[PDB]
Amino acid sequence: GTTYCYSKPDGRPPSTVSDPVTRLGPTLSRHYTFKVGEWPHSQSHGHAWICPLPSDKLKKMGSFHEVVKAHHLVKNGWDVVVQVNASFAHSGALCVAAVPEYEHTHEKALKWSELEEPAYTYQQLSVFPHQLLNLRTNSSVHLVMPYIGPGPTTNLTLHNPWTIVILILSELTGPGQTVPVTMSVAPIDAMVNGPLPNPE
Amino acid sequence: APIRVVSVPESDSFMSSVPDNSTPLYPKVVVPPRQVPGRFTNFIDVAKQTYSFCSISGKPYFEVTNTSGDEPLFQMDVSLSAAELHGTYVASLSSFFAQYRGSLNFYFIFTGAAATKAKFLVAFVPPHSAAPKTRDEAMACIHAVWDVGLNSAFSFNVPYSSPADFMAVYSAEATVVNVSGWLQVYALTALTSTDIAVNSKGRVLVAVSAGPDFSLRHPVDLPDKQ
Amino acid sequence: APIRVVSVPESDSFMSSVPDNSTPLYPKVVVPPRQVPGRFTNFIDVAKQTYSFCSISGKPYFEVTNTSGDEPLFQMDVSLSAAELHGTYVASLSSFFAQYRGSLNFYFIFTGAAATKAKFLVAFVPPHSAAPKTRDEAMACIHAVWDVGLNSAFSFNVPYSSPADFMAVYSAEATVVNVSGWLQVYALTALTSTDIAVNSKGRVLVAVSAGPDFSLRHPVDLPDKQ
Amino acid sequence: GNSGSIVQNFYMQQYQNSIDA
Amino acid sequence: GNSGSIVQNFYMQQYQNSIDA
Amino acid sequence: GNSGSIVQNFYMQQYQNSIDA
Amino acid sequence: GNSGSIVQNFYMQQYQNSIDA
Amino acid sequence: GNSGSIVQNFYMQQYQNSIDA
Amino acid sequence: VTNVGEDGEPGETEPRHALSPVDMHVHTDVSFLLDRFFDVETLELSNLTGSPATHVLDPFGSTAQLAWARLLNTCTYFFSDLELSIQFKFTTTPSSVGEGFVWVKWFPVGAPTKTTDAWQLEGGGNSVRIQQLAVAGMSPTVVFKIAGSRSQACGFSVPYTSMWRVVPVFYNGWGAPTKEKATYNWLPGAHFGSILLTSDAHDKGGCYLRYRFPRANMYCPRPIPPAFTRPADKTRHKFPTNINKQ
Amino acid sequence: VTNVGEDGEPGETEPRHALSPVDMHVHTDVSFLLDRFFDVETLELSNLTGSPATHVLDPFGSTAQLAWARLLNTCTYFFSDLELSIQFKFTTTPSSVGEGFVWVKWFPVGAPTKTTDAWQLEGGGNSVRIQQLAVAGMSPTVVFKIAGSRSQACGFSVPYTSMWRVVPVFYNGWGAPTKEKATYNWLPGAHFGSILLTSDAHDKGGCYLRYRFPRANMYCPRPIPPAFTRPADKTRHKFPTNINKQ
Ligand SMILES: CC(=O)N[C@H]1[C@H]([C@H](O)[C@H](O)CO)O[C@@](O[C@H]2[C@@H](O)[C@@H](CO)O[C@@H](O[C@H]3[C@H](O)[C@@H](O)[C@@H](O)O[C@@H]3CO)[C@@H]2O)(C(=O)O)C[C@@H]1O
Ligand SMILES: CC(=O)N[C@H]1[C@H]([C@H](O)[C@H](O)CO)O[C@@](O[C@H]2[C@@H](O)[C@@H](CO)O[C@@H](O[C@H]3[C@H](O)[C@@H](O)[C@@H](O)O[C@@H]3CO)[C@@H]2O)(C(=O)O)C[C@@H]1O
Repeated sequence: GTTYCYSKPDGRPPSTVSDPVTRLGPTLSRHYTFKVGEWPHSQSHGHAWICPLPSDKLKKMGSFHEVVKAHHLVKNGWDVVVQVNASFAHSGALCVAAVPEYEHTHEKALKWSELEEPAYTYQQLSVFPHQLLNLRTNSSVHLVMPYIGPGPTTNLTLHNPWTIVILILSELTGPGQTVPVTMSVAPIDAMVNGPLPNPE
Repeated sequence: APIRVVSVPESDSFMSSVPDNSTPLYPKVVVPPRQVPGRFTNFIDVAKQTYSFCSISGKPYFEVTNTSGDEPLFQMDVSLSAAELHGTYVASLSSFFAQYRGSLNFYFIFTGAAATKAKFLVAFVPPHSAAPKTRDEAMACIHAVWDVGLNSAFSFNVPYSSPADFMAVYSAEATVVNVSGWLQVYALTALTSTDIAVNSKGRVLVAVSAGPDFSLRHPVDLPDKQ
Repeated sequence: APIRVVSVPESDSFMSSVPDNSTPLYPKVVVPPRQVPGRFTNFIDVAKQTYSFCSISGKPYFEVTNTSGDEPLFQMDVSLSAAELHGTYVASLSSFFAQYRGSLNFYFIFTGAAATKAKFLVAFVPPHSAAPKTRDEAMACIHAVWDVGLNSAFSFNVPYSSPADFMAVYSAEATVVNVSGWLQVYALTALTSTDIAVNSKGRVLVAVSAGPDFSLRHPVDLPDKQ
Repeated sequence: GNSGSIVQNFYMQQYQNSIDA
Repeated sequence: GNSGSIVQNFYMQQYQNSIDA
Repeated sequence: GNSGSIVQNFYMQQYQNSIDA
Repeated sequence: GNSGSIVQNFYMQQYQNSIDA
Repeated sequence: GNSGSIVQNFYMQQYQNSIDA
Repeated sequence: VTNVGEDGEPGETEPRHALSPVDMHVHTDVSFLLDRFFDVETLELSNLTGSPATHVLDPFGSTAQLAWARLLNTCTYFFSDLELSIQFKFTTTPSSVGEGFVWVKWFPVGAPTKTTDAWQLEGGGNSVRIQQLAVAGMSPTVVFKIAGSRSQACGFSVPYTSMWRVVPVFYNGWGAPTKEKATYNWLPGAHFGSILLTSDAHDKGGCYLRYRFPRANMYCPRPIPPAFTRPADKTRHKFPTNINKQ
Repeated sequence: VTNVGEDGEPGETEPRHALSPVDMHVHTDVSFLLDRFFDVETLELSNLTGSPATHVLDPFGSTAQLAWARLLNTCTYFFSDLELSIQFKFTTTPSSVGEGFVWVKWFPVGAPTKTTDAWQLEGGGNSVRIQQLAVAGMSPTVVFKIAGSRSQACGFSVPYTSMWRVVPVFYNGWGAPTKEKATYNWLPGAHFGSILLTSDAHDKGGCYLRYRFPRANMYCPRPIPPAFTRPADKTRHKFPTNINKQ
């Protein structure tokens, strides 16, 4: 099933640049697929994998990557699909969400990592565009977020608006092994500004 | 020609909630437009169209084991200032007010592995007596049956029952508009599993959405933390 | 019959920008009419329909010699409180405000004698990195080519690129709405001349008009000179 | 939202507050 | 330009200010 | 008789004074 | 009942008091 | 002659001043 | 499964003849909850002379248990105009200030700042110097007296000045190229602008900030902080009220 | 040559999808920038007796770093009406003046001038004499009290009086046949007229001039003075603001 982050993505071009605008064909902003982590039997609830998009992992988008390198700003959504792998003997659930200006991160900003939320948060995480991954029901959370932020577009090198939380609700109960989480980000409606110079 | 005026007794008093506004000193400011998604209008909307996760001994779920019977599994004084609400959205939103009103929807999501199955009697017990202590005691009241393995999740509506046109967002030593009853989940059967050495227990998340007839009133300021 | 009135708390306060006017004490003054030409209405008009002359080491021009290469010839932090703007109209007009907005047009007028010719790469470099230092470095960015001896004058538009709906008329220690980039003219070739003993260098004036989308806002009072 | 007098428009809609596009 | 109240015309256009021909 | 303002009816004809039959 | 001025509605019927259904 | 406000007629033409025949 | 009641039946819950309406939710209207006066802050003045500091209207920090604290924390992005009341309280014997002329000036999102005495009023020796920007002009000045002043306060409305179409009450980014600490959830001009109170009091008094935010616009709901300790198991949270066993 | 972008090409620049509008320029509207109160000047009073001096409303001289200073320097010819606020500050112990009756009179462009005490109020010996022109009549008089006066100020509007259809803020000529120095950029009645403040204070106080110029009309743009020192090469001019690295 497909769940939308506040609204379908707009291919509108930035209300704040008289500067020339390169739109990114899918074939440039292609698709990317990596493993988040291995949800283990010990990690008590309140845990989570922070995936602030896209940075840290931006070095690895090797094409989309490339154009955002030599360009000052970008506006883009995200088709993102988190995929836990587990059998029918495992129990537990997570809740993975897209969060607007998420922050806590102990300033390990724009670096994916792992944390334990304060609780009032995991309790109310669901107050954001999120989906449930319930080990006796499904094995996939699917979301699509639109460009968002104070500016009508930003610098992905300084700001990451979207950030996926992958929260542990009910601990992993079942067979001794771990359950590998995974995620496919692929940029939607990409658009660049100001080419920067040559790396010399 | 000067108008004839009498200076109403309060004249130079302040009052922090005047239905009227102050004098402008920086006119002609046109502001930049905002597309920015998800502008909410009223707080009851997110509270209705949004599930919060309950609070029991610190976790947002309750357990079923391969051993339970009539010992009530989940119990809560129906009051906003109840325990199992403490963590949630709805509850915390209401702190911003004096009176609440309406039904609340509970979402239990059984999350034990598919090799697993179990059943519960979720029941609502009206605020009179001295609280039931066994399934066979609650059964005579409003309840339904949940066979996890028909739906792995279920919704249950805690109704609004009171001479009280409105209820108390700030409960206390038991009054007539202080409580509306008790929510209780009981274990109808126990945990049957393909292999009890792997799956011995199950975790049912329990979430709370705001009721369609739910409403809040009389905004209030915060007292001493406690 | 007297009206019932309450004296709003600020009542006898002054406030220097009241959207309203004071009481007249000398009415019936009819004034003599004025033909007098060039009455301007809004300050942005003269700023748009008018070129100011830049500021580099004290003079309003930059030099090309019969020896230059990639050494950048003209460079400026795109900020109103930038150096090469200091002398100009636009820049000084903006001091009267807090936020600017839009593109600016640059007019380079090559003024070396007709026996003379040369070329430049005027380029605009976006506010990220740490500023380029050679033509072959800037070239990868927004720029055009000016062959003096096709047009003896050329215009170049420094665009508005920012998440910032508005920008800072009063810049400072580098912020995200403090700078919009860098203007740089480089020497594409050098000074070719009929006789290098007479014409060894050339002076390109550089003027600044306000951008068509250019606007200013939030009038401000003057701080300590500095 | 909460502005309820008649004199609330003693000043203009233009002068008083801010204006969107 | 900057006169924005309603009472701004409490006094006449003739009395208040000056008048061109 | 002697009541001459406009605001003389700031209050109602009913509230202000007395009323004959 | 006893509200008799003109300015009695200086404030709205909605803001001033309470409202039945 | 020099009376220029709007409230200049706050009082009546009859009460305020004098009246010719 | 089965739904509408009475039969022991599995998925079958009982009936609910849901309620009527009253109040039409209206109190929970974000625009209404915000259009009133809040006692946000408390600050002291500056002497008419010295080289003083401007103050910043940033009601986005929070931490102080105040209702308006949270609520602004309830949303990701915010926009509303501003409205003030400044009251000036006395901290000594009220008979010390015979005049008590107070200069206030409001500075819009992104205004210049260095101020030193620069205006000189003179007359019969002694002679006062007010601040270089306390003066009246471009940014609104407000001068009021506190000498029997039946309400030692002043007040006014001020527009959304920022250059940001909206204000991020949270920012997963930095506002500067130099990714320093402090520059975290920052992004400049993410506030209402600033003010300067200055007077022959300064000592003899504190102030009383109060904001009213008309035209409130809140984008993206966020988790709403608890505000009270977690009560014990299967119990309520008893509190003192207008009700209660007397 | 070539124009619209991408081809290395000579005269060919790149594209510019120019901006939208917001604010409609409106702040830079000369009529709006000028219709507010400015703290222009500061002067002392005159004793109710003596043979005092009138003061001249000439905001065309400048030199004082004040925004309204420049701006009036921005144009060759000017016309606007006037508006005042006079505040009177205290320069001693405020308990010295029990009464504090202040006489003010406004004089239109080109009025007669010699004044000596000439009005005598008497009653129970002592008896006060006010000024020959402080009196009420033809030119507007304004008398106000400063004795607990919650705002020690007074204020009003005054019309463009000059006999000049417009005022030359600059004059390449003389205003007299006798081409003397002083008579240079002069031309008489190139201002708003004058005022006389007089009172049993005079000592004990200074004043606070404030002008508001409605209906501003500016003819012929002129060079706009810099107002800040020239910064160093290839650098910016860093300043303190409502933004800045904290
Ligand atoms: C913004 C500004 O220019 N501030 C300066 C102030 C103001 O100009 C002044 O307060 C206007 O009221 O003035 C400062 O300089 C004054 C100071 O040096 C005094 C001390 O002698 O003299 C002033 O000029 C006198 C002049 O000497 C007399 O001949 C006569 O013309 O009167 C004037 C003033 O009434 C200086 O302007 C100051 O001291 O604060 C400098 C501030 O930067
Ligand atoms: C404009 C003018 O004429 N100024 C003169 C003032 C005013 O007329 C006077 O203040 C009106 O209130 O008066 C001056 O002359 C007065 C002065 O000589 C005193 C001193 O004795 O006497 C005044 O006349 C007395 C008169 O003596 C009594 O018989 C009685 O009639 O009372 C009057 C006044 O109440 C003179 O008019 C003055 O002294 O200032 C001359 C000014 O030029």
